[PDB]
Amino acid sequence: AHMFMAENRLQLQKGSAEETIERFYNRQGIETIEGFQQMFVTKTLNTEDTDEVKILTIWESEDSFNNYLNSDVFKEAHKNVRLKSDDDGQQSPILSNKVFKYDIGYHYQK
Amino acid sequence: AHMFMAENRLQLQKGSAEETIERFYNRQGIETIEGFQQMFVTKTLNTEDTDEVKILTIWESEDSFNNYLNSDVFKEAHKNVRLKSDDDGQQSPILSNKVFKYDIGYHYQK
Ligand code: HEM
Ligand code: HEM
Repeated sequence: AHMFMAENRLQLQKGSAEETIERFYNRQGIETIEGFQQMFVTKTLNTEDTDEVKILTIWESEDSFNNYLNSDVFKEAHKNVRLKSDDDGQQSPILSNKVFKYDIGYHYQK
Repeated sequence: AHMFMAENRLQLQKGSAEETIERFYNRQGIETIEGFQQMFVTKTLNTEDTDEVKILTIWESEDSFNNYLNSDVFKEAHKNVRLKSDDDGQQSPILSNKVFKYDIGYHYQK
């Protein structure tokens, strides 16, 4: 069986990557989720316009990811997450989100 | 303190992702490399007319990643690696490589 990777690509206001990444330090139940293995939250280097932050989540299977989306901890962790376009989202530096999905065909950890 | 991530984004001829990823299976010295932490080789799930395979390498720092690039171990591991666009790259289904670089602002491994 192959592991699965999801990417949430977050287009952000210039300069907001650090404050946005700081929000992930506070664990909100991901550590209790079946099939979850690891996550990286990255800032793209050398960006000239908007900041770019990606949430990369690594799963035992695509099904594990699918179920996470329907979970109470997912809902709770995102209850104060807004896009700038949301009616109550003006103060948010998060401009858009885009999801990408991957099959992990090879992994190696030293 | 922050880890570093490099992404090699490879555009491939349709259908060649699987045979490309299989080329990674047997190690060629990466386990010996200072500051190397882990890697993922992914196929993108999408409806594009080309395949996409990514090499994600995770490093203790950007400097460790650059040292690897300069190394004999890198050179040896890539001796038969060609782009379709190379003089002698006729058999390669790898159409192009593009490098992206990231700060890892947060990581959690279960
Ligand atoms: C595929 C759907 C998504 C997945 C798999 C995902 C994954 C995650 C994970 C694993 C965490 C850590 C949660 C925890 O500590 O329990 C998190 C938190 C967070 N996510 Fe997502 N996410 C998704 C959708 C989104 C979207 C659309 C946004 C932006 C609009 C977003 C922005 C954030 C932010 C800012 C945090 C930090 C915690 C907070 O602000 O309260 N996520 N997400
Ligand atoms: C930023 C530059 C690059 C880095 C950091 C990198 C990293 C790696 C690593 C860690 C491995 C596994 C090596 C081992 O097992 O010891 C590998 C192998 C491999 N890489 Fe790269 N690589 C880079 C450039 C490229 C490019 C430009 C291509 C394609 C044109 C490529 C294609 C491959 C392939 C097909 C393998 C499997 C081994 C083989 O075919 O002999 N790499 N690379």
